[PDB]
Amino acid sequence: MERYENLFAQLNDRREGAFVPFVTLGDPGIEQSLKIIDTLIDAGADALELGVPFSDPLADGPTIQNANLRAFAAGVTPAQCFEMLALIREKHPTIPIGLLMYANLVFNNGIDAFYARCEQVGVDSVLVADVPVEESAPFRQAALRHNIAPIFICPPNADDDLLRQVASYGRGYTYLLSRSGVTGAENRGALPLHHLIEKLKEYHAAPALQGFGISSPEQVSAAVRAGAAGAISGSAIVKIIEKNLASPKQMLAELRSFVSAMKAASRA
Amino acid sequence: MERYENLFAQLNDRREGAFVPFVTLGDPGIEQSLKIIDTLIDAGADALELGVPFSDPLADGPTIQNANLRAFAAGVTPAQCFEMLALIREKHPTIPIGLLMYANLVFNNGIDAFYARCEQVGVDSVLVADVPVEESAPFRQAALRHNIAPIFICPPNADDDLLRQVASYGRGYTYLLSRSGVTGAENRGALPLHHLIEKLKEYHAAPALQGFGISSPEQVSAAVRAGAAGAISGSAIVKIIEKNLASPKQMLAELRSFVSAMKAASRA
Amino acid sequence: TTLLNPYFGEFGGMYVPQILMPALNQLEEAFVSAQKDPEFQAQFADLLKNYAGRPTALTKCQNITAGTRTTLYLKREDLLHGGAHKTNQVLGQALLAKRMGKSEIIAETGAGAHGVASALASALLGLKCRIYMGAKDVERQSPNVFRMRLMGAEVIPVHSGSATLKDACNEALRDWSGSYETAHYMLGTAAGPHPYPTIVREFQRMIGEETKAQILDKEGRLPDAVIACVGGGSNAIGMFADFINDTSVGLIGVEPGGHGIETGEHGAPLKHGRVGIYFGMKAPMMQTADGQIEESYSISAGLDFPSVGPQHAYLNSIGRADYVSITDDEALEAFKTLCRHEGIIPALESSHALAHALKMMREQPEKEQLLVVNLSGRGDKDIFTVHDILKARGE
Amino acid sequence: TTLLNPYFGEFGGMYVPQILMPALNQLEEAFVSAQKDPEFQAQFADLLKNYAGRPTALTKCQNITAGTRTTLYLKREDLLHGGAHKTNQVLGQALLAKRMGKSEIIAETGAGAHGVASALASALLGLKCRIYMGAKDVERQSPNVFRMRLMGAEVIPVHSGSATLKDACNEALRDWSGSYETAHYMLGTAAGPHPYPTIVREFQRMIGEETKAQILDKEGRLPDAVIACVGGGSNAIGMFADFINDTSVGLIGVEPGGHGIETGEHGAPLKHGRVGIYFGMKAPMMQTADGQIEESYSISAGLDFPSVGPQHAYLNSIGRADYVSITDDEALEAFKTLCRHEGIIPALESSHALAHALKMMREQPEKEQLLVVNLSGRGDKDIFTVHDILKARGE
Ligand SMILES: Cc1ncc(COP(=O)(O)O)c(C/N=C(\CNc2ccccc2O)C(=O)O)c1O
Ligand SMILES: Cc1ncc(COP(=O)(O)O)c(C/N=C(\CNc2ccccc2O)C(=O)O)c1O
Ligand SMILES: O=P(O)(O)OCCNS(=O)(=O)c1ccc(OC(F)(F)F)cc1
Ligand SMILES: O=P(O)(O)OCCNS(=O)(=O)c1ccc(OC(F)(F)F)cc1
Ligand SMILES: [Cl-]
Ligand SMILES: [Cl-]
Ligand SMILES: [Cl-]
Ligand SMILES: [Cl-]
Ligand SMILES: [Cl-]
Ligand SMILES: [Cl-]
Ligand SMILES: [Cl-]
Ligand SMILES: [Cl-]
Ligand SMILES: [Cl-]
Ligand SMILES: [Cl-]
Ligand SMILES: [Cl-]
Ligand SMILES: [Cl-]
Ligand SMILES: [Cl-]
Ligand SMILES: [Cl-]
Ligand SMILES: [Cl-]
Ligand SMILES: [Cl-]
Ligand SMILES: [Cl-]
Ligand SMILES: [Cl-]
Ligand SMILES: [Cl-]
Ligand SMILES: [Cl-]
Ligand SMILES: [Cl-]
Ligand SMILES: [Cl-]
Ligand SMILES: [Cl-]
Ligand SMILES: [Cl-]
Ligand SMILES: [Cl-]
Ligand SMILES: [Cl-]
Ligand SMILES: [Cl-]
Ligand SMILES: [Cl-]
Ligand SMILES: [Cl-]
Ligand SMILES: [Cl-]
Ligand SMILES: [Cl-]
Ligand SMILES: [Cl-]
Ligand SMILES: [Cs+]
Ligand SMILES: [Cs+]
Ligand SMILES: [Cs+]
Ligand SMILES: [Cs+]
Ligand SMILES: [Cs+]
Ligand SMILES: [Cs+]
Repeated sequence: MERYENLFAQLNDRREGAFVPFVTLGDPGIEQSLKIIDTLIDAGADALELGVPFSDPLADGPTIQNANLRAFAAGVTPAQCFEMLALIREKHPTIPIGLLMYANLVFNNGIDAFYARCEQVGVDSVLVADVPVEESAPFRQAALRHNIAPIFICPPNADDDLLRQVASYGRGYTYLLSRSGVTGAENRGALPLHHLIEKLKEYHAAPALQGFGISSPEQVSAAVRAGAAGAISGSAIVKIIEKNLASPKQMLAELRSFVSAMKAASRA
Repeated sequence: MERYENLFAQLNDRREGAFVPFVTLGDPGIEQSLKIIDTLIDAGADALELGVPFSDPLADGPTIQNANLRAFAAGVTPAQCFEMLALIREKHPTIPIGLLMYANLVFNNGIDAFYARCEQVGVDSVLVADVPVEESAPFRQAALRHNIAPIFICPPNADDDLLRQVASYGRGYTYLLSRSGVTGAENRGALPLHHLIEKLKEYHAAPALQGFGISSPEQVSAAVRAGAAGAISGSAIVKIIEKNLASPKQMLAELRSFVSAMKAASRA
Repeated sequence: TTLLNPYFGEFGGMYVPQILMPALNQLEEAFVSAQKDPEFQAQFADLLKNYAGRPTALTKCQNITAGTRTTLYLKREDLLHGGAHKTNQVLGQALLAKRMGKSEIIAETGAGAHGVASALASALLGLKCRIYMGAKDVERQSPNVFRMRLMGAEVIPVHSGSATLKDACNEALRDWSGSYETAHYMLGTAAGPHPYPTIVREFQRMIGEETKAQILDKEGRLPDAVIACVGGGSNAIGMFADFINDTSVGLIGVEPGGHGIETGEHGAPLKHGRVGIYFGMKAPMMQTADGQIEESYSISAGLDFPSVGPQHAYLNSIGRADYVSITDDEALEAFKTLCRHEGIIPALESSHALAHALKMMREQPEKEQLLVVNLSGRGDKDIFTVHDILKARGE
Repeated sequence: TTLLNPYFGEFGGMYVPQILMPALNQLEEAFVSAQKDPEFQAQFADLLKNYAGRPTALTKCQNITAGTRTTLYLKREDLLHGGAHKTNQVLGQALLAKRMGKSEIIAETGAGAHGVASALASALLGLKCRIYMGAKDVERQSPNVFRMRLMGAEVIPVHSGSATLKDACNEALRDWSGSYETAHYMLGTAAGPHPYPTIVREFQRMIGEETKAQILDKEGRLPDAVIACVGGGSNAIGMFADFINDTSVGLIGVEPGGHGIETGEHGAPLKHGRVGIYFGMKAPMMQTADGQIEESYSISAGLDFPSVGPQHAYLNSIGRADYVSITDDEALEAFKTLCRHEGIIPALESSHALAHALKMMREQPEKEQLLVVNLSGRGDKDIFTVHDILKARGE
């Protein structure tokens, strides 16, 4: 499919950026996770980034570490995550769905088989957090064979070679890292990224989404103003889950208002 | 004086051996110590061996270690011991009095001065437990200058050279060690000493008293039968003190009966 | 693009977030440069000899092989300053950190030996050192926590996961990913992403070099086998490296069998795991059917790690090196045996290697064999653990 | 009659009960015989090199002398197997015990270092070892009690007197006086009756010999001074011996000043006691006016002894060696300083020597001086004591 391509074309026409929430699949349970995801979409999410619970998520800070743990406490497995993805795609035919994976979960039962399963359930992209460009060949090849966009990271410390590679190899979107470090709302990115955004555009890279540390509407606007095609927010969203575990109703209300506000910031 | 010489001549005429108790001066206090010593004499002691409390009595086992400690708890000093010796000699003009000393107490204020003080108070012999023959020269010289008998040890492991030296250098009596080890009634000497006794006699040594581990009348008789001139008993006596600390009356009664019995064993 | 081959056959590579690739490339370049730099080599040599105490003794142990045709030597890394082989490569990596202008050191530790080595090298060479240590390991190897703090290192308990070595590794990597401009990650074993397995081997290879020279001097020939415990792989590859091309010499690595392989409570991924990707490398892993990384187990904190360095996986695959396991109980017996009969108190890690050597001897007592065990550390850190175990046994 | 001179000037001799003289004579004869016996020497050399790890490093410590004209080297006896210099002479005396047909060893210990050395040598060489240790020292040096028991030695707490080293010495001597036919008394310092001060020096003298060779190699000249702590005298005389005839070389021994000399709570008899007779020797003693032996005090169990070996008293009397004191607090600072700035954790005993060297430097920072400190042991045994002290200080 072309879900990202269609989204960004539509967004460009409305002169707006994308707001893309992250959550962990099955946090804090399967049923509540599914409801959470419906709420994110109803509140205006342009795409989803969805994490599969992994034992050792080394690119994630405590908030998302704890999301993983909650999912595991509910007994969530990769197989159940694929069941969920099928249910999400069944309700929402057009929304781009990207997975956040760690390598071992993709490699575990065969790389090709993993991407084949993604295609079957209607996933649009896969980002493998601990696979740099240098190791990406079998992952990106398998992705493309199964019509999945391989998501590459453009870090703030990217040289020209890396920009060219990420521009060539990637599809769907380019992930523009706010900062060094791990996921978390407590650390906001301090570097201006305008130079990287322009270079990506020159090399015809997939449109850029900025992620890491995005927790406020202002940062969403700033990414778009800086020339990025939108922004991803994970820890900020997951914090609302964590805060409201005991009140599922107030959880959804707070997620709705937050996503609404974040999305509105992408409109200018 | 000639207190030992007179004693052994008298004993030889009555065909008997000497019984010589040991106690620590000032155990468990000065007054009680003085009474204890009078009781030992009244009960038939032929001579006394008297210990001056020393901080580190390395030839003594626990029983006599504890005697030293009790004396120290009563604040007994070498100076007070000399006062006691004067009081004992004042009551008992003929009994031979031997001191059991450790070297540091003799060396402390000058060797010559120590022996001079012994002479002044009427002591007859000094045995310095941690001074072997090899180191004895200044001690034995000072003793003889002040009419004090230097007491030498004849151990079970004595060779011929040592017998000759002990025979030549010593006066008063020769100390015949029962066994290796330290003082104590719990370990009885296992070696027959008849060969050493005969050699001492051949070399004209001072008469031999056997000591260490002598706790029963039978051992007193056996020493005399073996050719020794008598026996010394320390720990056995001190045990009676220790057992009866809370009853000074029963202490003296028990010391009297024990000494009586031990002395009677020396009569044949 | 790299200067050196990141793989040993299928195993190894650089499976880290993209953010960390410049750091790995910088480290590789600095290593290649340093290896050609006589001044670096001389400084490194100076520290090894005059500070750390190299060369270490090779001790012939007579009592424990009596009545057999085994001759057993122990390579005495337990006498190195710090009390374990960990010191060797820490000195080299600290010099690389300085070469790269880093002022801070991050290290993981399990046994606390690597933590102590990192702290002492940082104190000597003017680096600010922070150590991640699993809370379980904090308790069972506490002597080491004291040592690290006295030398001015920050020690950070890790309560996540199993609260052991794996979890400390995770935290160290997370930290480095946000501090690499100022902090060098002083990885404590021959594992993780390239170039660490290569660097750690090259900075540990003096173990085997010295062993070879010592054995030749004493015996006029090479050993039949050299034997080392395998936690992540550093002491073993340090012993093995100089013998790899001597095809007659057995290379035997000993993984922890924990409560027994069949219980699943062990640390033996090389022989009982399967290849996966974690901690920056493609390597054998203890993992679930689903591809989640398992928790390992060993009585010995230093071997309690659910993966293994890639050069070991490679040497196994081609049949050049053989890998076995030793249980908690077997290691405890070897510990007791060395204390009582050779007067050497070994680390519980090293006790696994010793246990296998003793088994080689006992199983075939009339087999003539000349063996070397890498005695990778001293067991001071373990005396309290071992006491509590023997007490509960009524020994 | 003896083969060798039992005295150093007025000090020394053989002030033991007559019962023990044959044992001392036998020991002296065996020593004189062994010193002429190439096979004994070769066995001893073998153990020192291949078992104990000699020669030990001589480390130049750069950080702690920065900004001064002091160059300071540490002789690294802390790297010897067992963790202290005590191991050297224990190996020699264990070989003498075997030469004399003894099957049992008696030893005293305070710091537990001599106890551990005695236990390890006994395990290796097939002797049944019993150790006397003051109950106070059992607690403050507990790591060592664990070590001794694991190696099969019997450890006997002594509750008498101060329940420290003196009291352990007393018990060991009492024991030997009743067991000398089967047991060798492995006295742990250069003190006690002849021939122990002589034997212990000769079996420790490799410290100074190596130091001299190492300093010449590195500096092309002898040190201005060598500095060692003095408990009973062994590590210091081991360092001093080979330099005695080099009259330009300062010999500085450091006694424990405890809470301060003026408090009377110290272990500095050589400079603040007076000559007496105890523990088999005529030597300076802490003693009362009346001639009772005092109790000593030091934060360091290994220096907590109220007398000193006679060769030190002699070398002092003639002005060849100088003796000073260092308080608990000064030693603690030196301990902290070495941990933090050189990454070496020294024994609290050795910390007294270091403290004096640091004072020599700090008091006269523009004085050019080349100094060696005998780093007699590692401080693993002290880490708990030091923790509790620094905790109570709110550090
Ligand atoms: C004496 C001794 N002997 C052997 C070993 C085994 O480690 P090896 O020689 O590297 O296989 C250790 C490992 N000790 C660890 C674990 N170190 C560690 C292990 C695995 C991953 C990261 C680590 O820091 C430590 O942190 O000190 C040891 O201390
Ligand atoms: C590291 C270290 N460094 C220096 C010293 C000081 O002892 P020195 O080098 O002999 O002066 C010690 C002393 N330690 C004692 C005391 N040993 C001891 C002391 C006095 C009498 C009998 C003894 O057994 C022990 O028993 O181990 C030590 O451990
Ligand atoms: O808002 P935050 O700070 O929680 O960040 C949310 C990020 N979630 S995600 O799936 O985009 C994401 C993207 C990349 C990650 O690692 C990598 F860069 F190494 F690839 C990890 C998570
Ligand atoms: O009956 P026991 O076993 O208590 O022995 C009593 C001994 N008391 S003593 O004064 O004769 C005495 C005699 C000699 C001693 O030591 C020495 F032999 F080394 F000189 C110690 C005490
Ligand atoms: Cl984690
Ligand atoms: Cl759990
Ligand atoms: Cl960060
Ligand atoms: Cl005593
Ligand atoms: Cl008291
Ligand atoms: Cl006895
Ligand atoms: Cl290879
Ligand atoms: Cl490949
Ligand atoms: Cl470089
Ligand atoms: Cl090189
Ligand atoms: Cl501290
Ligand atoms: Cl943490
Ligand atoms: Cl070599
Ligand atoms: Cl060669
Ligand atoms: Cl040979
Ligand atoms: Cl072979
Ligand atoms: Cl082979
Ligand atoms: Cl396999
Ligand atoms: Cl096996
Ligand atoms: Cl002399
Ligand atoms: Cl003289
Ligand atoms: Cl001989
Ligand atoms: Cl010689
Ligand atoms: Cl035990
Ligand atoms: Cl006792
Ligand atoms: Cl040398
Ligand atoms: Cl020479
Ligand atoms: Cl020079
Ligand atoms: Cl000088
Ligand atoms: Cl001079
Ligand atoms: Cl003086
Ligand atoms: Cl002083
Ligand atoms: Cs593209
Ligand atoms: Cs006579
Ligand atoms: Cs053998
Ligand atoms: Cs392992
Ligand atoms: Cs200097
Ligand atoms: Cs002292």
